[PDB]
Amino acid sequence: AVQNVADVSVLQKHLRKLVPLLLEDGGEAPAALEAALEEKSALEQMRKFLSDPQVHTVLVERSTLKEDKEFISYNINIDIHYGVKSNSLAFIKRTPVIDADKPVSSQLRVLTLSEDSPYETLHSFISNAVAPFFKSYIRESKMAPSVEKKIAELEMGLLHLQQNIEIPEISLPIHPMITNVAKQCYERGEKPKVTDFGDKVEDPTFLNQLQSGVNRWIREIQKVTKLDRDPASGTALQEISFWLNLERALYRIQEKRESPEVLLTLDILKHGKRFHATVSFDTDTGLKQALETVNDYNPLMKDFPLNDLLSATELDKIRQALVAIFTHLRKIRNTKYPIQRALRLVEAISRDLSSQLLKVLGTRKLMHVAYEEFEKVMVACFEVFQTWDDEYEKLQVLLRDIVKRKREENLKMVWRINPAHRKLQA
Amino acid sequence: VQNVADVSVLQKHLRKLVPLLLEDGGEAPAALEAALEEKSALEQMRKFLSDPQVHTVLVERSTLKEFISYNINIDIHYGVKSNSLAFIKRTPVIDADKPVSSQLRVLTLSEDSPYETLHSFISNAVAPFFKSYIRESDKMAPSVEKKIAELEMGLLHLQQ
Amino acid sequence: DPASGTALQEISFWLNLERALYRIQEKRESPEVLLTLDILKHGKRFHATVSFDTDTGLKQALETVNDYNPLMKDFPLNDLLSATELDKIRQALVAIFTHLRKIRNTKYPIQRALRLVEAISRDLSSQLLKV
Amino acid sequence: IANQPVVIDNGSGVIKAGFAGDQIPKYCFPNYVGRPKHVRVMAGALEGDIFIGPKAEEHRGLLSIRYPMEHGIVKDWNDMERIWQYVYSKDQLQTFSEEHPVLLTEAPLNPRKNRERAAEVFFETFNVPALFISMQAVLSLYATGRTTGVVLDSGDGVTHAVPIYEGFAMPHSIMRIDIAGR
Ligand SMILES: Nc1ncnc2c1ncn2[C@@H]1O[C@H](COP(=O)(O)OP(=O)(O)O)[C@@H](O)[C@H]1O
Repeated sequence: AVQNVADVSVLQKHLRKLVPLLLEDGGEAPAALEAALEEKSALEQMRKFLSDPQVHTVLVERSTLKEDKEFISYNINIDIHYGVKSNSLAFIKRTPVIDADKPVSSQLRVLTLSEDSPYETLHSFISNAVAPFFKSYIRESKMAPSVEKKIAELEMGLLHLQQNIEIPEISLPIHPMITNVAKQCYERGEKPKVTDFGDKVEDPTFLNQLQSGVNRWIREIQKVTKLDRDPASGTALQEISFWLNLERALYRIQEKRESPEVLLTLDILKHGKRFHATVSFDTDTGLKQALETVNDYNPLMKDFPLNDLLSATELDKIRQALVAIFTHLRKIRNTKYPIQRALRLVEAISRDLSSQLLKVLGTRKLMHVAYEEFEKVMVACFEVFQTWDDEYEKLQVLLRDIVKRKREENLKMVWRINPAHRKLQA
Repeated sequence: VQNVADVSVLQKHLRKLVPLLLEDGGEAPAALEAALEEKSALEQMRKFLSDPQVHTVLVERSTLKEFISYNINIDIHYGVKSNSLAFIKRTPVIDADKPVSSQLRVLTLSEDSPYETLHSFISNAVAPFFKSYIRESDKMAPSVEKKIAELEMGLLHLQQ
Repeated sequence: DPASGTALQEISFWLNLERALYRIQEKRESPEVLLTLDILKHGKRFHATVSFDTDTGLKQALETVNDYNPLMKDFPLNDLLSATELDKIRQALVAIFTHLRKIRNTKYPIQRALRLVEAISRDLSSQLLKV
Repeated sequence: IANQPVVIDNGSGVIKAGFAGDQIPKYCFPNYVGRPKHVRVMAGALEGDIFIGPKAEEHRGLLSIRYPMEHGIVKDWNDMERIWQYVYSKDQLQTFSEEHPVLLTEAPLNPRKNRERAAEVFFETFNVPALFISMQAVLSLYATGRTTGVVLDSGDGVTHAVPIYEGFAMPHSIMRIDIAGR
């Protein structure tokens, strides 16, 4: 219920008096701010801001246009969009419409959206104005525990966004009372024993909650151990790096497994004669077999010469690079490499070969040279192609004897490979 | 990493910024002058501008009994009738010769409950900013946008 | 009102009632409140004691909320309100009705349950209108 | 997956239950259901109608004790539901019937409907993750540790002998009469 919808006068004065303090080194309202406020579009944006009850935000940008040394002009829009040369700003109303006979600033939620990238912008505002604020509000005391965790993992998700983790690394939560007990032993320096709970060890609800936590831990481990995607999905480096990520990530799961706190919970369930969660912690979790297959592919994934293929623009560099990569790949005779996986691997190798050759033909200006230079380049192209054919037949015979030494079955293995380079060869 | 930003620099921006966000324009009140001359607050400005492990500082607007009680507390807390206003440093190094206002991030925190308060701030300005940015211009960006909407929904239900 | 209002308000409603009554009973079972009752019983002012042990609907309230709690514990209606994918809305409908299957052990009012289903449909039409 | 299996030993006279791995059954009480006989007059009386367990045993004078199971066969399923529900109450287990697989003892030569409706009761009202109905003689020999031998039991409503050979309980030698303790 508001009968006094705020006049544009107080808002424009609030803009002129406050906004330059954030858009300058103190300073006053520039002439471009007055002309930017008197923009018919800006006036109707602020009028839709002060009149429409559903409108909450508005953007007051600090455009710094060059060669006018740079000019200072202001952009006003209700839509919020990030600028790279500008100190944008956001005004949120606490009310649906402002009653200006009180502080108009106390009915505005001035949030500064400066030129810092939105990733770290949201990270800064969350970690420094939401997590301690809202968490202190829950400290003074439900959706709130979930909201709390979403604050934490949302801001951490911005980090996952930036660094491109690609693999979920989820910690194993323990019951809080056990953490208080270990905290009490931590105040002294004593190792928190199993029988510290005493009578609490051989109780029903206690062991019940312990198995609940361990059961969720097993699901957290299995969430990422059995994970798999299409081997040809994405480029070659993506799949190869994906296997590498799985290797180090499964080692981190082993790290979370080997902590003494988790072992303390396991000791609780063992001392309480409950063998289920204890044996299932290693058997029901496929972490052991996942780590052994990871270790089988671990030297194969470390020191991969794909960079030899990255900065190779000369076809001779590509010749020697192709032979080098395949001779390093020759160690798949001892690590059980799959058939279809190797074939999609080969097509991924041909994908990057094609990409490199595409830019090579781009930087060649081949449609203007003479037949002497074009003939040399032509012969070099066929040189690379022949290195592919004969060395690929050597890899074929390699996998043939691998399947012979393994003696598994008579599958319908497709060797009718149409790679990414014959498309240009024809 | 060249110098140390004195308390007086951000004191000037506080005495010139508080009237247009915590007061009704004009001059920094007597409570703000006493709060800015507080020895505790002096240490808070020194640790906020010259100590890389202090990301926050908050300038709370508390009212008790119809009594003005301003405060400068680095740790963020909530008072029922506290129309807080914080200063958040973007970068771990704040300068004095350079503009101190173009190196920080200012943010109010009204007397409303943090449910609708943080829902209003985050849900109203974070979503169009982040969405308009990533829908212009890496891996888990739309799912983290989904997480933003989930946090938004949780605060919405905490409010109603 | 089980008829109007959002379904989420009802789920949160019963949970908040359990919290209130739980803290209430812990305040009641404190030795200080017990000793006040002991003093009144020693003073034989039975009006206070009998009225404290039978007039408050607390004993029946805890019973009723604990009978409704298994249906009310972890109701996944937020999933409809979570994703805009129509398949996610369908999966949410599936999980919600399988969670509503729990009425066999709750003795909740069937009429209130029907009104809850209609509130769910209000959420359904809301989410679909949104998407 | 679940927390831990709950071994609920039935019996026409005394039900016995607890979690698996336990040494002795921590929760044992008679398999009867007592509801009051007299008239509730004074306020502040024993609230609630159906009583099971120690409270039904204590105020024994008021109740009109009946048995829902006789000769290892359930006669009333409602009282059995309340008994099992009582087993999962705060007085006996303080758990939920959604995180525990259930081992269920059962006497031989009983009708199929016992296993069928009992399974419906568990997997539907209780929604247990896993149910397993078994004999009783096989369990008694497993409790003694040896493996081949007959088992002579006489509980409260049934009595039978099962010649067990290494676990394979010979189904063609299970004599069973209905003259037991009760
Ligand atoms: N000391 C005793 N002497 C004789 N009979 C007893 C004694 N103690 C218990 N009983 C009878 O044995 C029965 C217990 O058997 P029970 O455990 O019910 O077998 P089940 O549980 O397989 O039915 C009780 O009904 C009781 O009547």
